[PDB]
Formats: sequence, C-alpha cells, structure tokens
Amino acid sequence: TERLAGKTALVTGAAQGIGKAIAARLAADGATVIVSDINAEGAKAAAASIGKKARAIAADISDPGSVKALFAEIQALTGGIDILVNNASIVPFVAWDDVDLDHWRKIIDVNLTGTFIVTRAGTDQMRAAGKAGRVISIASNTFFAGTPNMAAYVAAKGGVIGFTRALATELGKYNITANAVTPGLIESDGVKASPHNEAFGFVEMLQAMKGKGQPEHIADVVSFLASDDARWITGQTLNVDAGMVRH
Amino acid sequence: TERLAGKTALVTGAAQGIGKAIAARLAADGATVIVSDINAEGAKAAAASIGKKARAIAADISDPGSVKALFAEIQALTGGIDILVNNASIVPFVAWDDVDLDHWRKIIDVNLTGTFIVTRAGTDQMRAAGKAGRVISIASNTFFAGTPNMAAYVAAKGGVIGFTRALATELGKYNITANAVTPGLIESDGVKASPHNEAFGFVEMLQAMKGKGQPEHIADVVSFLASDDARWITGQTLNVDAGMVRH
Amino acid sequence: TERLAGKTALVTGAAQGIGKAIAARLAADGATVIVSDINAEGAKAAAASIGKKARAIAADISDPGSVKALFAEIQALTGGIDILVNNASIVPFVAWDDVDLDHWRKIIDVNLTGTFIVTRAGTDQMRAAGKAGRVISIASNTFFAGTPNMAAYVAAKGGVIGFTRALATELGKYNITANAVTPGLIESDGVKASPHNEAFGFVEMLQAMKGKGQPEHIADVVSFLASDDARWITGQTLNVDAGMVRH
Amino acid sequence: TERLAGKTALVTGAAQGIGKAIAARLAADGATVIVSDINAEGAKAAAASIGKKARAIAADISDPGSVKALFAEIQALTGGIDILVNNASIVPFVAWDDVDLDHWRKIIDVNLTGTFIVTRAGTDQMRAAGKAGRVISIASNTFFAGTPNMAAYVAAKGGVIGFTRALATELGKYNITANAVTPGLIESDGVKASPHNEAFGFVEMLQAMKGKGQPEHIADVVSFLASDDARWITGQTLNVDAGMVRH
Ligand SMILES: NC(=O)c1ccc[n+]([C@@H]2O[C@H](COP(=O)([O-])OP(=O)(O)OC[C@H]3O[C@@H](n4cnc5c(N)ncnc54)[C@H](O)[C@@H]3O)[C@@H](O)[C@H]2O)c1
Ligand SMILES: NC(=O)c1ccc[n+]([C@@H]2O[C@H](COP(=O)([O-])OP(=O)(O)OC[C@H]3O[C@@H](n4cnc5c(N)ncnc54)[C@H](O)[C@@H]3O)[C@@H](O)[C@H]2O)c1
Ligand SMILES: NC(=O)c1ccc[n+]([C@@H]2O[C@H](COP(=O)([O-])OP(=O)(O)OC[C@H]3O[C@@H](n4cnc5c(N)ncnc54)[C@H](O)[C@@H]3O)[C@@H](O)[C@H]2O)c1
Ligand SMILES: NC(=O)c1ccc[n+]([C@@H]2O[C@H](COP(=O)([O-])OP(=O)(O)OC[C@H]3O[C@@H](n4cnc5c(N)ncnc54)[C@H](O)[C@@H]3O)[C@@H](O)[C@H]2O)c1
Ligand SMILES: Cc1ncc2c(c1O)C(=O)OC2
Ligand SMILES: Cc1ncc2c(c1O)C(=O)OC2
Ligand SMILES: Cc1ncc2c(c1O)C(=O)OC2
Ligand SMILES: Cc1ncc2c(c1O)C(=O)OC2
Repeated sequence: TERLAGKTALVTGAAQGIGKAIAARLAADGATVIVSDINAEGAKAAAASIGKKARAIAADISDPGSVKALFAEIQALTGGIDILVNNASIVPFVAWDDVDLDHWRKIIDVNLTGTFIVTRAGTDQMRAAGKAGRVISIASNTFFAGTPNMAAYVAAKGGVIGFTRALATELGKYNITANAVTPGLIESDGVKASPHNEAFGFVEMLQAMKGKGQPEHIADVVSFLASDDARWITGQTLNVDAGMVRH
Repeated sequence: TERLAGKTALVTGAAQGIGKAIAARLAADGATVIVSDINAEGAKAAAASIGKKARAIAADISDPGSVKALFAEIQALTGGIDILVNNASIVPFVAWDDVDLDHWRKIIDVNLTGTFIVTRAGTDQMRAAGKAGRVISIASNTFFAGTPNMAAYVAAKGGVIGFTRALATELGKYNITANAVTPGLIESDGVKASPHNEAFGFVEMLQAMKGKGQPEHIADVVSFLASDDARWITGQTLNVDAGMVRH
Repeated sequence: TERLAGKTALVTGAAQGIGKAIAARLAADGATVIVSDINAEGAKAAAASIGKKARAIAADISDPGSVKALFAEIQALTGGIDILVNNASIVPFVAWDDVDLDHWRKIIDVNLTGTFIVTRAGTDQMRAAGKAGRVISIASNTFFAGTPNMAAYVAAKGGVIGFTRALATELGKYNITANAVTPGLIESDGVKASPHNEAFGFVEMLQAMKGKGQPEHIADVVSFLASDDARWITGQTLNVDAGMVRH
Repeated sequence: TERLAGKTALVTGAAQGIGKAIAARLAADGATVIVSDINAEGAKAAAASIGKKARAIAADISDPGSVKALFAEIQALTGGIDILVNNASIVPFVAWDDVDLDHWRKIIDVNLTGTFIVTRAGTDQMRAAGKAGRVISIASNTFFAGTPNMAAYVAAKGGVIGFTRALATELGKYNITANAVTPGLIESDGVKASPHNEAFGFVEMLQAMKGKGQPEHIADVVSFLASDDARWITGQTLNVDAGMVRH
C-alpha cells in the first residue's frame, strides 16, 4: 500500500485544474510530487494544499532554460524523477477565422513543443539516474472528435499523441514507458472560466454516462498509468470521457 | 488492495492462463470471485490455487442453458455479480486454407456469441440487483495487427470490440460500463501448448519493451478496469502488448 | 470510363439500396457485374435496370450450398470474379432488451458468417484463376460510434472489419487486397423503410458536410477501391459519412 | 477529358518525389496544376516534366510572406485553387539522442506549421473565390507505427492528422472537405538519398503485399481524394502502405 512510496513524480501545469488533481492523487499514492506551473504563486498554493509530499517549483514548459533549471532543482532535491506527467497546456476557444499564425505558433510552442522540451529533459534525467520511468502526457479527445473552435489545439494534441507513439519505441530499451490520456470535457478551473463551460450540454448528450467530467476522473487514471499495474502498456492512448467517443 | 471488498466478480475461462490470473488478482483486490470454465476440473484447481475467496462453477459460455444455471447459482450465493470479465475463448492456430465453415462457426459461436450469452445474462443480473457494474471483455491485439493463422478468431475479436462499443451505449443509463482489453501475445498455459508459442521471438523483437508477456500483465490491467479508478471510462479498448502495436 | 473493362465483379445484396448503386457504378466502369441477392426477382430487375454487362444470380449469402451454386454459375458464365463486394446484410432496429439469442444468431449468421462464406468461395475462385483481385466489404460507421438499437449488428460489423484485416494478411501473397468501407447513415431503400430513417436530423447535424447520404456516395468510393488506383491499399477501412466520425 | 477539367490544384514540395508524382497525376486528370517547391529551379523543371497544364511557383511553406505571395500569383493566373495538396515536408533520419530542440523546431515549423500557413491561405482563397474545395494533406504511417529515428517528424505528422480532423469540422459549411493520406515507406527521390532507403527489407517483411512502394501508389490515391468520387469523405485518414499497418 502507498504504491508510489519512494518515487518522485513531476506534474506540469499543476497549479489548478486537472494538473492539481493529478498531483494530489499521486501524493496520496505516496509519491514525492513536484508541482510545477508557470504561475509560481499558484504552484506554491497548490503544493501547500496537497500537503507534505508536495513541493512547488515554477517553470514555463516552452522555455528551455526554465525547464533546465526545473530539472536541476529536482535532481538536487530528490535524485531524479521516476514519473513525468505532461499536463501543462493552453486550452483556447478560438473561432477558425481568428486562428492566425500568432495564435497557432503560441499553441504549438506551449502545448506541443513545451511537451517535447520537458520530456527530453525528464527522460534524460530518468536515464542518467538509472530509473525505470513512466511518461504520461495529457492529450485531448478533441483529437478523435475534430472539435471546433480549437484548431491549433487539436493539431498540437495530435502531435502529442504522435510524439508519444514514437517516444515509446525510442525509450522502451531504457525501461521507460510512454502513454497518453485523452480526457473529454472536464469541469476544471480553466474550463469553468472559458466558453467551453457552455459545452457541457452537448458533450453530456453524447456521453454514454451522464454527468460533468471532473478532474479526479482523469487523476485516477493517471494514477494507474504511473503504477506497476500499467507496466506492460506503452505507446498507447487511453480515452477517458464517459464514452463521448470510442477508442 | 481490498478496494473490491464486498464485490462479486465472474471470470469466464478462468481454469488457466489469463483468466486464472485475472481471477487471482481480483481476489487479491478483495472480491468474491467466481472461477468459471467449461473445464470443470481446471476450474476447481484454479479456485483451489486462489483460496477461500474463489469458487469454481463450471459453464460452457456457448450454451445458454449452462450459462443460465451458472448465473442462478451465483445469484443464490452472492446476490449477483458486480463485475463480469469475459475471458473464455478458443485460441486457434489454423492456416487460412484450413479455415472452413465448421471451424469458423465454432470460433464465432464460442468467442463471440458466447460472449453475448454471458453478457446478456450477467448485465441483466446486475440490473436486477440494482448494481452499478463493470463489463470487461478480453479481445486481442490481433484485431489491430491482422495476425495470420487466426482468421475466424480475429473476426470474432473484432466482434467483441464492436459489441463492447454498442454495449457501452446501451448500459450507461444503468450505471454499467463496458470496456475491452487487447492483450498482445501472452505466455499463457494455452499459448505454451500451441504453435503460437513459437511467435515469441518475432513478437518480442517488435515490442518496445523486452520480455515475454505474462498473464499477470493482463490481470493487473483488468484490476484497474474493475476498480473505481476507471469509473469515467466506458466503451473503450485498452491495448496491453508492450508496444507491439499503437492504439 | 472503362477502367474495369475485362473484369468481373460480384456484388451481394444488389437488388436495391447501396448494393444496386455499387453494381450500377461498377457496370458503368466497364465490368461484367454479377448482381446477386436473396430476392431473386429483385436481382433480375436490378440487373436488367443496369443493362450493360450486368447479370443476375440469386443467392442467400448465409447458405453455403446457395453460395456454392452462385460461384459455379459465375465461373461458367464469366470464368470467375476479379472483384468481390460483400454488401448483403440485415440492418435491424432493435432495443437492447429485445436483443435475444435468436436475434443475435441471425444477425451474426447473415452479416458476419455470410460474409465469410462468400469470401471463402470468392477468393478461392480468384486464386484458381491466378487473378490479382479485390475484396471490398461493406461494414458500418456504427462500429466507431457505438450506435444504439443495433447491438448484434455493431458486433457483426466489427467482425467484418476484423475479418478484413486478417484476410489482407492471408491473401496478400496472392496479390488480392482486402479492404472495408464504413458508410454512415445512407438514404437507401432499406433505411427509408425503417425507424433508422428518423435518425437523419441528428446525423446531419453531427456531419461536417450537409445533406443526407446517398447510395451513390458509397458506390463511388467502392469504384475507387475496385480500381487500380487503390492497388497499394490493403487491410484498411475507409469511412464515408460526411464526417460524422473521424477515422 | 478528364475529371478535373477547369480545376486548379496546388501541390507543395512538388519538385521531386511524391509531390511531383501527385502533380503529374492531377494534370493527367485534367487540372491546371501549380507546382510549388522551395527549390525554384526544381519547381520549374517539374512543371516542364508535366507540360502545358503546369505552372511553377516557388515558395517556402514555413514562410508566411512566401506563401502569401504564392497564393497572390495563383489568384492572378487561375482565379484561385480548387484543390490543395499539402505535400512539402522534411523527412529526417535522426537517432533519438540527436533529437534536440533546434531539430524539433525545424521539423515542426516546416511540416506542421507550414501546413497550417498554406492551408490558412489556401482555404481562405477557396472561400473568397466561392469554390467548393478539397484539402488533402500528406501525413505518414509512422503515426500509426511509432517508427524510430524520426521522433519530431512523427509528432509533426500526428499534428497534421489532428489539424485535418478539426479543419474538416471548421470548413464543411463552406463545402470544403479535408482529408489526410498516410503513405508507408515509398521509394521517392528523397528516400533513395537517405538512410530510409535501407528500411525496405524490414518494411516489405511487414507488408501484406510485397514490393517497394512507389510515388504513383500515393499519387493515384490523391487523385481519388481530389475527385467527386470522394465527395462524401471528410475528416478521414487513408493509409496507403501495402498493409504494413491496419487503419
Ligand atoms: N479541461 C478539459 O475539458 C480538458 C479536456 C481535454 C484535455 N485537457 C488537457 O488537460 C490539461 C489540463 O487542463 P485544465 O483544464 O486543467 O487547464 P487549466 O487551464 O485549468 O490549467 C492549466 C495550467 O497550466 C498552466 N500553464 C499554462 N501554460 C503553461 C506553460 N507555458 N508552462 C507551465 N504551465 C503552464 C496554467 O498556468 C494552469 O495552471 C491540459 O493539457 C489540457 O489540454 C483538458
Ligand atoms: N494468450 C494470448 O497470447 C492471448 C492474446 C490475446 C488475447 N488472448 C485472449 O485471452 C483470453 C485467455 O487466453 P489464454 O491464452 O489464457 O487461453 P487458454 O487457452 O490458456 O485458456 C482458455 C480457457 O478458456 C476455456 N474455454 C474455452 N472455451 C470455453 C467455453 N466454451 N466456455 C467456457 N470456457 C471455455 C478453456 O477451457 C480454457 O481454460 C482469451 O479470450 C484469448 O482470446 C490471449
Ligand atoms: N443504409 C445505411 O444507412 C447503411 C449504413 C451503414 C452500412 N450499411 C450497410 O450497407 C449494406 C447495404 O445496406 P442497404 O441499406 O442498402 O440495405 P437494403 O436493406 O436497402 O438492401 C439490402 C439487400 O440485401 C439483401 N439481403 C438481405 N439478406 C440477404 C441474404 N441473406 N443474402 C443475400 N442478400 C440478402 C436484401 O434482399 C436487400 O436487397 C449493408 O451491408 C448495410 O449493413 C448501410
Ligand atoms: N517517401 C516516403 O517513404 C514517405 C513516407 C510517408 C510520408 N511521406 C511524406 O510524403 C511527402 C513527400 O515525401 P518525399 O519522400 O517525396 O520527399 P522528397 O524529399 O523527395 O521531396 C520533398 C520536397 O519538398 C520540398 N520542400 C522541403 N521543405 C520545403 C519547404 N519548406 N517549402 C516548400 N517545399 C519544401 C523539397 O525541396 C523537395 O522537393 C512528405 O510530406 C513526406 O513526409 C513520405
Ligand atoms: C470534447 C472537448 N470539448 C471541449 C474541450 C475539450 C474537449 O476534449 C478540450 O480538450 O478542451 C476543451
Ligand atoms: C500478436 C498475437 N500473436 C499470437 C496470438 C495472439 C496475438 O494477439 C492471440 O491473441 O492469440 C495468439
Ligand atoms: C450512424 C448510423 N446510423 C444508423 C444506421 C447505421 C449507421 O452507421 C447503419 O449502419 O444502419 C443504420
Ligand atoms: C514506415 C516508414 N518508414 C520510414 C519512413 C516513413 C515511414 O512511414 C516516412 O514517412 O519517412 C520515412
């Protein structure tokens, strides 16, 4: 019991929403959890709320130097991560005709390229420390649905799934698995503060089970993927959306 | 875990291999487990290997009367199942030119239709007992790979995935989820006694992770799918094959 | 406009609906087309309606003796098929609680097992002649959507996709390709006469493109799959539904 | 004459390889073809290889100014495109430990962001001209396979698939479809000059049908997707790889 005792997990974007919930669950599982977010004040509050097992370290996942500093600090405090959860992203609501190159570049730079930057450093850290590892990246079921008003975001999330599939092949020899989770619409802090909050009616209509998805619905699946129970799973995408789509 | 304390799980085809391991893990999780198999001697041995949480009840999943008797005995003993694992199947090795109608019908009748027979009765039992429930069906990653020497089997397993997707839609309103697992090649009792045993070299070379797949690799994933951690997952297929294919 | 000159194509279930439209297009492409249906009078009428090189031969795809007779007559009339289109199926509307074993068996027997019976005989006929043929099976996008009121049908169509993937592997060495098409809701004769006709409003609203799907939408895709332009495609499923789902 | 008579198709990266083959086939189908490549002299040479129906216009797809100038010229020559084929990309061979941020950014910038830049301008041009349109983007079956030595490329191609699915939803109302093709390994000019040339043994081993994939294998499928026969297909990905993977 406390299956993650002695393990260190980094969760990016963990100041609020799904990321905070993931960090809370991994901490309850026994892990030392690094709560990282570009919002430093938010990260501090999130780590404090989780208690004990959690430490806040601010980072911008799109900034290579910021990420290098993040991992240097983790190495000094813990000896290196065992588990990486790529959760940070911008979740936009943008009409197609408002998707210009500036918007596109920003979404790709954070959501896709930031994910690479963090994964590059994190898996290099696992390997240097001789740790079997787990990479878990939060994508989105919009990749399956073709959801409107998010074109750059859907592209970036498809990139995260592609990256995951290739990464699994590259890292298997190091005993590191790489999987993705595709949440459906979740009632996170960020969604409640955006026009996506108005999408619950349509989404629930398409779900096989009713109710608004919650951050804990995703956190509890990430817990499984971080555990030894998922040791034979790599390169896969697990869709968690009460059945809005079927993968 | 004990997370399944007070729950009842039926595992079909549990005399040996993957089914036995699934039964063993669900019992370790705390469930009362019904070990069912057409091989009554084997079911008895498997239940004895697991201990007091397991009870052997023989059944042929393709025989509606045999299945009715199975569920009547489960109802009398436990008040009804909470969890159904559809694991029973024939795993053939048959060259395409040896796939005649007799062979086709037999594989379809057990692997696909038997799965319906058991699921019909089992989910009706859950509903009658006002139980939230979990249906978990073992398919095969051959559905993704188009593996040779198993044509009727691959068809049947595609049918199980299709059935799972429709069932998730039909049963969501009764708080019952329906998911599938696709194992890759697993060193089960049945595989070891078949020409499929010689596929391990080629499969392991195509895997991202090293090693021959084991029954426990699948059992531990079914544990997750039977748990509350998977409560927001329905209609989905989780591929467990050390990366031979990517889903 | 004559790319199929010299080729012979068999289309099952071709008395009406999608089947007839497929037969009509392949005939326009220049092929000798065998219009086959369990409705013997209907098969004759549709072949006469198409004219060109169309000929009718009645058959029940679920009856191996009937199919044997079908292929004997085809061999005698044409020298054997180059192209097989598995289109015949029963399209039910049945509430889940009305899906009993009798219903399930019938749908699996015709839609899945009938597809095997025809494919067994048809691809054997191709091979006997040394032809680099084409197997194209009509499945359904309900396999992706988990559509309600069709549980046995969705299972059968998943079986057809599984069968297709395995068959591509088995027959590639004989230069025979095997692919599947998944239509969305189509305004066929059969659909117009069923409660499925009422699904058009919901379906069109979920489609990316406007309009009710027509049999010719599917026929024109099957034409491509039967042509040399599709020569490098095998084992694949092409979804044709104006974007209701994304495959 | 000629399915695409009166139509204008732009093919990017068309100086050599698959792009040249696509441009050639669309010209044979009757379209006026804009042969575009970052290699200006290469674009001129390829247009000359096609003949009177081709016009060469140089452009770097990753450069917004270059792409806008490309479309400004097309508008003056033809009144605007009906068909866009996003074919330009870098196809790298790079060991995982050589995948650094500079490499990642370059691949994403050209293969994914360039695809957006061209599609943004191209579909805006279709709409301004009041033309029903077809967008066809060339991805890669590495997205399905998780192919090694190409990690950024696999991510970028996953992005193209995601983008395609969202774009279909955004543009259906304007009667523009958007689909993707995933080629398997193809003996293109570019592959012949790279370490991927050494992959044919392994790839052919996994293929259901034997032989090295050729540019025409892809061109002939793109022809179908550009035609009216594909009018009911949008948001889909068509895999063209002699069965190396099954989609
Ligand atoms: N909520 C949903 O409906 C939904 C659905 C599918 C997928 N997702 C994914 O789940 C993840 C979390 O989503 P959420 O709804 O909880 O988001 P949220 O907006 O509530 O929180 C996102 C967090 O990420 C942080 N962040 C943003 N950019 C960052 C960067 N450059 N570096 C470090 N941190 C950064 C923010 O500060 C914020 O704390 C995201 O990957 C999102 O794409 C969400
Ligand atoms: N082992 C693998 O490589 C592999 C891979 C993918 C999927 N699977 C699936 O996993 C499941 C278990 O596989 P396994 O390798 O452990 O099989 P196995 O051959 O070792 O055991 C199968 C059990 O099912 C029972 N059974 C067969 N027909 C039955 C029927 N009519 N009614 C009741 N019981 C019946 C047998 O008696 C046997 O005890 C099957 O569904 C199989 O299709 C196995
Ligand atoms: N129409 C749709 O919305 C739709 C959607 C997805 C898939 N499909 C598939 O398309 C195919 C054609 O459907 P349709 O709507 O044109 O059907 P339809 O009902 O209009 O026509 C089907 C034809 O098949 C024949 N048939 C039935 N059982 C047969 C058997 N045992 N042997 C030989 N022939 C038999 C019937 O006589 C009929 O002529 C089917 O495979 C169906 O599952 C249809
Ligand atoms: N060849 C394969 O095995 C294979 C497999 C799967 C997918 N693909 C995809 O097919 C497409 C064509 O591949 P190919 O093998 O024919 O490539 P190739 O290398 O032979 O030709 C690529 C062409 O694109 C041009 N190009 C590169 N960057 C450009 C840019 N910034 N702007 C404009 N043009 C640019 C090059 O000048 C070249 O003429 C690519 O999208 C590739 O990813 C190829
Ligand atoms: C189905 C769905 N709807 C809205 C949103 C998402 C989603 O997956 C998402 O990831 O961000 C917003
Ligand atoms: C990859 C693979 N190889 C062999 C077998 C299976 C499989 O999935 C299977 O389910 O039964 C035998
Ligand atoms: C989406 C959808 N709706 C209704 C029907 C089908 C379908 O695919 C089908 O194949 O038969 C009826
Ligand atoms: C299977 C496969 N092998 C090598 C390559 C590709 C591919 O799809 C590709 O797109 O570029 C190189």
